[PDB]
Amino acid sequence: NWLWYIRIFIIIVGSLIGLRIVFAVLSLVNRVRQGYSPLSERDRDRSIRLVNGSLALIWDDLRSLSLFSYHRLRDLLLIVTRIVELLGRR
Amino acid sequence: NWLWYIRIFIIIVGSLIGLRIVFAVLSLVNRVRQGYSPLSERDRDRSIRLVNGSLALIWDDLRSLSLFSYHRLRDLLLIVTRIVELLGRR
Amino acid sequence: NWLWYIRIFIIIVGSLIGLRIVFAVLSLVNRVRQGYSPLSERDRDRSIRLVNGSLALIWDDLRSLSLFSYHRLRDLLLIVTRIVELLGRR
Repeated sequence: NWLWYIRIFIIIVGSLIGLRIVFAVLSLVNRVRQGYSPLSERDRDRSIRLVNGSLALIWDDLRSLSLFSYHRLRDLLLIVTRIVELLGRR
Repeated sequence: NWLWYIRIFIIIVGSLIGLRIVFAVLSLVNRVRQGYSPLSERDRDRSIRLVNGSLALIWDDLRSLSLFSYHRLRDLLLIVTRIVELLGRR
Repeated sequence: NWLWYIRIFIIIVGSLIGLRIVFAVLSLVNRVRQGYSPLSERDRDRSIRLVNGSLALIWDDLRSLSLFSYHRLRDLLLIVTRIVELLGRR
């Protein structure tokens, strides 16, 4: 058989691109490891802090929108409507 | 499922990959929303500024190449050749 | 004139997904050139250094481990576990 061996392979490729998303997260790590501004070396000590920073990195977004349990976010959500109205008049 | 249903199924995955380019705009929002590099911020109001940022986002890249008009870009393009010539020099 | 053309097309579908990864490199350029924060451009002269930045960009990650003399990399590996070790305990 050829289709089956090559077919599952495509499914693996599909899995492969799902893997690519971590690179977005990697870029945050890259900022510190790769020096955000035009990179044209001590920060590795701080870079290891990214191990724990992985938990906090995803937490900043989760807590920024909601802050506390799924309830406080209702207050933050109103800001989105208010911002277009407020910005509408520079 | 059969190869026919799976054939297009593989094709959808092909569509899935292009979606990732759009994620790059998300990373700008994400890092700002994440405070900064390995954080282990008031700017959230500023993050929402990125809402209108869709217009400005293409403008930073668009204005960098030409700057102001769209004919000047021919002049700006010459700059890149000078960089390699100048940087290659002692 | 269907599955045969499509089977190789499937092969091409695999290659193109990996092509997308260079954009992560583009994101570094975009970060500074497109404004790391909600961009809602004289710095281009400085951004030009990012052109040669390609050589430096890969080296920050590679050179961080050893810094100087590959032998030094052996000592770096040990301290890396130590950092996590310190974090592991109160």
